[PDB]
Amino acid sequence: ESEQSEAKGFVEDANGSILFRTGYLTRDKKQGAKDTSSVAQSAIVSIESGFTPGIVGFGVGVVGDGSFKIGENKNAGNQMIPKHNDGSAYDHWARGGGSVKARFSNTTVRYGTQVLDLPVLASNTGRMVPEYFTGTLLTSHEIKNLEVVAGKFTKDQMSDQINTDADASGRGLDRAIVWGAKYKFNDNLNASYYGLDSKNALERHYANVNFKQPLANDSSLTYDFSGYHTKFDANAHTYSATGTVAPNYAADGIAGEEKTNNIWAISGTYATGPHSVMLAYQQNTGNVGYDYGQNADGFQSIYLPNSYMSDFIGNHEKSAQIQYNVDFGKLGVLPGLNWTTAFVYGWDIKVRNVTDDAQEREFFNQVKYTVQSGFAKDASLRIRNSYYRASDAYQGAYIGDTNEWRIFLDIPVKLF
Repeated sequence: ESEQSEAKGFVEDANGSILFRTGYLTRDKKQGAKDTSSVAQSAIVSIESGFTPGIVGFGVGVVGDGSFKIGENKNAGNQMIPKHNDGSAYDHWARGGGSVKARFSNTTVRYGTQVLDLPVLASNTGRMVPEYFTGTLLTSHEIKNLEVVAGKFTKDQMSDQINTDADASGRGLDRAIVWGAKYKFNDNLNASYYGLDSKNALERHYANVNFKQPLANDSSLTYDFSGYHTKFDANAHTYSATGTVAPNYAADGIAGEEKTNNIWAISGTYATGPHSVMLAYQQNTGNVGYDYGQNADGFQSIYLPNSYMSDFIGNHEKSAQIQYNVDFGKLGVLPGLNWTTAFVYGWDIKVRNVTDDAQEREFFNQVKYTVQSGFAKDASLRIRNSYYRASDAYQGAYIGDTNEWRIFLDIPVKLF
C-alpha cells in the first residue's frame, strides 16, 4: 500500500557502505599565477537504519568521512584539502554527523546532517568528500512518479572545511528554505522546478525539461532545457557584477545592491550503438554572472551542460559545446571502459570596467574504467584532463590559462 506500511524494521531494512576515494588534482598555470596540487585519501561513510514498523516509522542516519593528505601538499587548493591559517595543508581531518527520520505513508522527514542534491542547493561530490548540510528535509512521494520536497537548512559544511558551518569561503549559512517538485510524465518526458530562498543572500529558481525521442536501431535523441534565475541580495557576495556597485566591491565582493542573473541551456544528444554526440548552448543575461557557491548555496548547484573545469558562467557569457562519448564495452573492446571528449567555447563575457568581449575555451578528455565483476565490482578509475585558455581580461577574474589533471580511484564497500 505505502512505503511505511512495507517497513520491515530498524535492523532489517538497514544499509551501510563506505567509499574509499583516492584523489589527485593539479592545475599548472602560466608564470605569475599560482599552481595547485592536491593529493589525498578519504573514507566516506553512509549508514541508514531502516524504519521501525507502525503508522509512523522512525530511524536514524549517519554520514561522515575521515581523510589524510598524501605528500606535503604545500600548494593544495580547489576545495580538496582543508588549510590552516598559514596556508599549510591539514595532515588529517574528519567531518559529518547524524540525523533522525520519520516516515508516514509515502512521506519522509529527516532532521540533521545530510548530503543534498536539489538543483538549487546541491552538495559537492566532485572532490574528496561530500559537502554536508544541517537542517530538515521533507520528501513526499504521495503521488506516483511525483516527488515534492520542502526543507530548511541552517548549516553548510563544505568539503575542505573542518568547522560545521563553513562554505568554500569559510562563511556560515544563515537560513536556506527550499522547495520544489519533479515529475515523470511518461518514460520519455520529465520536468522539474525548484526554489531556494536564502536569508540575506539570494533567491534562486531552477526549471528543467527533458525529452527523449526513440529512433531506429537502438538510438535516440534526447533534448534538455535547463535554467536558473537568481536574485542576489544587496549584501550578498558576488565577483562578476556590472553596473552600479559599491566602492569596495573590488575588495568585499559586496555589491550593495541587488543583482540578477538568468542562465539557461539547451542540449541535444544523439545516441546510437556504442556512440553519443551532444551539442549544447548556454547563455547568461542580467547584470551578474551565475556566481554560484559564494553564499553557502551549494558548491554543486550548477545543473547545466557547459560545465567542466570552467562553468561558462560569466556575466553575459554565451557558450557552445560539442561532446563525443564512446562506450568501449558496446563497441566490443573492454566492458566498463568509457571515453568522453568535449570542446566548449565561451564569449561575450563582460568584465567590469575592462571589456564586453572576453572569451574562454576548454578542451576536455576523460577516460573512465569501472570494474564489471569479481571482488572489486563497481570500483572505478577516472582520469581527466582540461586544456583551458581565456583572453587577457579573464585570467585572475576567473581561473586563468590552465592545464588541469584529475585522477580519482573510488572503491565502494558494502557494510550491510
